Amino acid sequence: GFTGRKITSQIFIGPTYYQRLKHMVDDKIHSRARGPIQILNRQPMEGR
DNA sequence: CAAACACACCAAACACAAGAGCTAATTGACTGGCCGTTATCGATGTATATATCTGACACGTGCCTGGAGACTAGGGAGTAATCCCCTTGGC
Repeated sequence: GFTGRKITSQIFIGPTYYQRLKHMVDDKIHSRARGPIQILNRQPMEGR
């Protein structure tokens, strides 16, 4: 794609049926900096 | 015979079962006794609405008193003539 030179090996390309799972990235990314604390033991909370 | 320890067996518990990471949803106490507030039922009225009886005013009927009508009886009031007493009038 970049230079326009043929690829020495012959790639294997064709139609094929692909799915998409629900595991998006934005639903898993998480971070913390001195968030809310628990009431029993004064430690950070659990769960995104 | 009684006491020491050892062994095999039976009976009784302890603690562990990798690192974690994300998401969802089921549970949101309940009869009863009792006090405290408040809603309701009840009496004890006084105020207002209506019914009965009494009093004053009004229209109407009435009993009673006095007044009025037609008719009568018979005599009181009243013309027409007369006398002559007496008054007005006179010198």
